[PDB]
Amino acid sequence: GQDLSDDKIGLKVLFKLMDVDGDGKLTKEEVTSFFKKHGIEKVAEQVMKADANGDGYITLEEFLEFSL
Ligand SMILES: [Ca+2]
Ligand SMILES: [Ca+2]
Repeated sequence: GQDLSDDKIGLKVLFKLMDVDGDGKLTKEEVTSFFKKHGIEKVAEQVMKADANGDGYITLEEFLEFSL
């Protein structure tokens, strides 16, 4: 009876999992470690150019915005 999690349940899980600090937001450094798994460095320019708020970190929302 419990409503499952949006099809993006996987993305949300991984993101949160990478955030052992349970802050709900990943920092530039974190974004590099997560993407590092692919060996892609472009993630740095993408996360820096995607940060319109210059907060230096991305929350669940942002993480879901960077997937395509
Ligand atoms: Ca984090
Ligand atoms: Ca941001």
